[PDB]
Amino acid sequence: LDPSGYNPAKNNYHPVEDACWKPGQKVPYLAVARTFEKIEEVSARLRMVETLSNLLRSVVALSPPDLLPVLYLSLNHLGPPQQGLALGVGDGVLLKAVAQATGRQLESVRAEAAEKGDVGLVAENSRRLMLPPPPLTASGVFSKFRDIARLTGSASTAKKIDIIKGLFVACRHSEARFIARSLSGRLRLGLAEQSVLAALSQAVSLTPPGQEFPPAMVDAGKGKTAEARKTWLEEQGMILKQTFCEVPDLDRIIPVLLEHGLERLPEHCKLSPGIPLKPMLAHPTRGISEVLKRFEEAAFTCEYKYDGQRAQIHALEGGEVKIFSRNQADNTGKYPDIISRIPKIKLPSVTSFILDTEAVAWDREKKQIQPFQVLTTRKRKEVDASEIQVQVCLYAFDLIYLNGESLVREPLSRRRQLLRENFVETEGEFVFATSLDTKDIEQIAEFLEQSVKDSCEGLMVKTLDVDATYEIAKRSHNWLKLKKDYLGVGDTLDLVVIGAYLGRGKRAGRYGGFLLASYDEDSEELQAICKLGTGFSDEELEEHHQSLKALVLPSPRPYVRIDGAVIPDHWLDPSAVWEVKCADLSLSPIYPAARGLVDSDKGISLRFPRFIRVREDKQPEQATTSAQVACLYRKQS
DNA sequence: GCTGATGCGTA
DNA sequence: GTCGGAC
DNA sequence: GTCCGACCACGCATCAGC
Repeated sequence: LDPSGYNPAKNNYHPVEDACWKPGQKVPYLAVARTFEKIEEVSARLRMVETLSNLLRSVVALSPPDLLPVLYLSLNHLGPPQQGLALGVGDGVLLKAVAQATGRQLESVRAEAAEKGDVGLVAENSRRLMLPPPPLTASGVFSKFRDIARLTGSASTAKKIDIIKGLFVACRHSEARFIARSLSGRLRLGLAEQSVLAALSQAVSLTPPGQEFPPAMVDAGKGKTAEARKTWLEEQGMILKQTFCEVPDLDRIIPVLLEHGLERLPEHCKLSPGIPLKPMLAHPTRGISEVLKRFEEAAFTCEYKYDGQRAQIHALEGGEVKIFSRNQADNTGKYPDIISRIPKIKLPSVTSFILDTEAVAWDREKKQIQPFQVLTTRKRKEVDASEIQVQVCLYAFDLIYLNGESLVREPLSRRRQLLRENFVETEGEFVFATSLDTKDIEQIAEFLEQSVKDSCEGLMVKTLDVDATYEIAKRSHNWLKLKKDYLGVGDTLDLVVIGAYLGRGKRAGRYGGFLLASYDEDSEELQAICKLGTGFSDEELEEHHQSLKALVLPSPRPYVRIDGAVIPDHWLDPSAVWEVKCADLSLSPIYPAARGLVDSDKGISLRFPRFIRVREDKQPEQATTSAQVACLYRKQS
């Protein structure tokens, strides 16, 4: 019963006979590290989910109290999202911790990190007393995380490091690697919230919980054919997934799960205001072409695409209001002005609601929307409604809860109707999305032109009646986003490659990204405008490594200016011209491209740049000019 | 008390 | 946001 | 088509080091 050889990958896995801790005992972390180890070793999701489910099966069998930590460890989360825990541990610290844990120089082990592309294997390969401290447990290592996440104030980083040295010198075998990876936030397991859910639902279904030990019922799949066992699990699979969608808070599910069992969960775990839900999202479309096929025979509506923050507004019985972002973080304290205007936006009939809206930066003096970059300069922290400098206008466009009742399983027509009926527009505080419902291949295209005129990113397009319900389990991108840059219309740039960046794991070794530049005629310089790491195939990314290998330089050219950009690992004789696409342009505090052209102190950078195509026809001389770029940014009114 | 390095969470 | 890998 | 882990600018909050 040694865990150094534990194996949930095994075949005909017996939850008890194959475990590596006697029952009731605390689950070793090495089990987890092993599980993780056997997961990282295949690449097929369907294997990975069973191998996790094996660990879970045992955990449910022997040590039920450790189920929650084990799941949180596998998610690399610290707890429910709306509590806002955060490690506050970076690569910088994590390293200091490793260096102190082993001996070497900070820049020594730092070097080992940036050319292995992963701290986890810097951690463990490095050689911690004559005594091995007693071995790490999953409950403990979880609770050492939260301990790191609670420390704050002066000299908090010291204490943070100090716990990490502990964990490390107590690590055996591969633990020091997955511990290092979790704390760096890049667990990069291969399975996420979805698969962990798949594995958990397989595990309680295979090895049902609450059994008096030893459990009579170990594999509850035995009496079934393959076809039977498979669509059985998928069924239970969808029980857990959907229920979690409505209530995505493990600390409340896992108890209930354990007591009344999986199939009865959806009657104790009701969608309720006060718990942040993951919002519904969409999918791009090439144009009003791809529209009429995905939607086919179903009336749709058309809504403005708003360049703001999605905010999801919860209203309990008894007046407590809380406001949540799309990541389920609590944003209430961030928005006191909206907590105050609540009574002015509901009919006093309304006792409880959940609203799907989009907070946009709004100018009062001129009655017009300001772009997202302005909005981002709100204070996050505990505000006082007095000192708001950047007003915000809410754009409500759906309804999930109304007076005790969940509207999830009901069509958008209905959902919009009740929203139109119980809530009240007040211009530049709270309105409905500017809309149209219509099907004409032309008047739609006229409405987009008018939206993008209004300082909006494009058009949302939502089915009114067919499939137009909200349930984000069976799908979670079920409307369509008609942009302008998804279209031949989208305005690209041709920019110059002036350096390269070494990659991180899954791209460590090869070039991970590039720093690009625009040509400034007046000073004759190349000014770095942004970095680029998105959207070349692995093969194209070596086409580049082989066509830039000749051009590596030890020093920048003198006519290249990057200001406070990240220094490339490999500077590059300036030769390669790529076609780059971006959503919008922005006023950069660190990029010199076109500085002074549009603002006394800030050049311009690209939000969300992706690489499209190389341009062999263009020399660095014919790329986009900083003059042209300044003109581009202005064209965003 | 301030500043630079950076973690985190908006896009 | 949108990407490619690998199923 | 789905899931996963990447990539990016930017600004507020936080803390070590001065």
